Amino acid sequence: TWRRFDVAYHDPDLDRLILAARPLLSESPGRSWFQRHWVRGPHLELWFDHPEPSWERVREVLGTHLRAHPSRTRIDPDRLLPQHRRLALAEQIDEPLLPFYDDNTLHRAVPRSRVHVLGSAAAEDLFHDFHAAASTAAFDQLDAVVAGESRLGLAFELMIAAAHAHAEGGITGGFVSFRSHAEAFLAGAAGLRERWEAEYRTRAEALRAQVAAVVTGTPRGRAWTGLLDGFAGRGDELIASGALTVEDEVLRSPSFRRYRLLLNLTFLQMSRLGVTAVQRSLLCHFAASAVEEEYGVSAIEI
Repeated sequence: TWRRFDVAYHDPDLDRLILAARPLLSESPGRSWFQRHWVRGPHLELWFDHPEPSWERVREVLGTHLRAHPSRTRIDPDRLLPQHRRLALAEQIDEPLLPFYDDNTLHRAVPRSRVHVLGSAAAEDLFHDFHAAASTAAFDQLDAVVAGESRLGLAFELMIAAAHAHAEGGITGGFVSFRSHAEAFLAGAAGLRERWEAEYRTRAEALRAQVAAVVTGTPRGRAWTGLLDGFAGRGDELIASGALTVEDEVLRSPSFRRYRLLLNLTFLQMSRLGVTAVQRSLLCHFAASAVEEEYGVSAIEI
C-alpha cells in the first residue's frame, strides 16, 4: 500500500522544493517517487510504499524549507478550474478538484489507482518501478538545472537519446514519432506551428549540434537509455499479454510498441523536470526539424 503526500506550492518553479525533498526519497528502504500534479492546484506529490519516512519526518524536512523559501505566487482558481475539469476527464481522475490547497501547505492525499488507464496491477507496478528509478535520476537533473543548465535542453537530450537507442533505425527512424506528437498537440494550429518553426530557425544550429552530440553519445544520454533498458523487457511482456494497454503497417511490431512506451516514460520524466505539455510538444517539433535538417531526411517522404 502506498502513501501520498501533497505539497502545495503555487510558484511553477518547484526545483528547490524538490531538491529539499531529496533526503526523504533517499534515506530509507522502499520505493519512493515524486511527480508534479495539478489536482487542487499546482503541487508536488511524494509517494512511498514503506512506512519511513513518517509524516513527522516529512513535515520536519519540508516544513523547514517552506518557512525559509515560501511560494509567493497567487493563482486564479476560477480560471484554472475549467482547465482542471478537462484534465480530469482526459486523465480519468475522479478526485475532488476543490477547494484548491492554500499555498505552502502539506497534506496527506489519496494514493490514486491507475489500473483503469494502464491495464492491470502488473502495469501499474511497472510504472511505480519506473517512477522510483527515474525520480532518483531527476534529482541529479534538477541539480544541473538549478546550477544554470537549460531545463528544455536537458529534456531534449533525453528524448533524442531515447529515440536513438530505442527506435527502429535509431534517430532517423524515431523522429517521425516526434513530428506526429507535435502535430497531434497542435491540432491544426497554423499560428502556433509558425511560432514553433520561427523559434526552431533561431535555435536550429544549436539543436542540430545537440542531436549530433547525443547520437555520438553523452554521459546523460547513456544514463537515461540505461535506465530505460531496465524496463524494456518487462514492457515487452506486458504489452504482449495485454496487461499493459499502450493504445505505416509497422504498428504490429513489438519493436514500435516498445519504443512508444519508452518514449512515453521519457515524457513522464520531462514532466517531473517541469516541462509542460505545450513545451514537450514544442520539443517534439524541434526534434523532428533538427533531425530532418541534420541528416537530410523527411518525415513526409517515409
